[PDB]
Amino acid sequence: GSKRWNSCKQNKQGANSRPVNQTPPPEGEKLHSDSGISVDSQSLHDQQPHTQTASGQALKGD
Amino acid sequence: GSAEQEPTAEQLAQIAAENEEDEHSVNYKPPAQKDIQEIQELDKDDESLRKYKEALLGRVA
Repeated sequence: GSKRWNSCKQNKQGANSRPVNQTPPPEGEKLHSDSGISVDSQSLHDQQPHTQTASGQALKGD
Repeated sequence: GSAEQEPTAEQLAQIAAENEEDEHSVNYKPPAQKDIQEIQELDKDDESLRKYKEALLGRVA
């Protein structure tokens, strides 16, 4: 149902790959463990901070 | 915007799992589908557009 934002599935969630990062628990859980993950306590390294704005052709395209 | 064998859209196909394998999965299985958490939470008060590229740019990090 249309309760979420528009999300691309194409047909497969990891075609000869993986969905996100299927790996063993590093130090503990992620939920309710350390606040500010967005920007209030922005971590040194974990994501791709490659640009601040304009994701190519308004969603993805390069 | 591509049309060839094994296209870049086949990595970006992960976008449906990239968010839903937290908010509909940490309730059903332990924290193992995503060792990181910044990739999904980017959608909130940081960068609601970088997230859609990460599913191709760096699936794991």
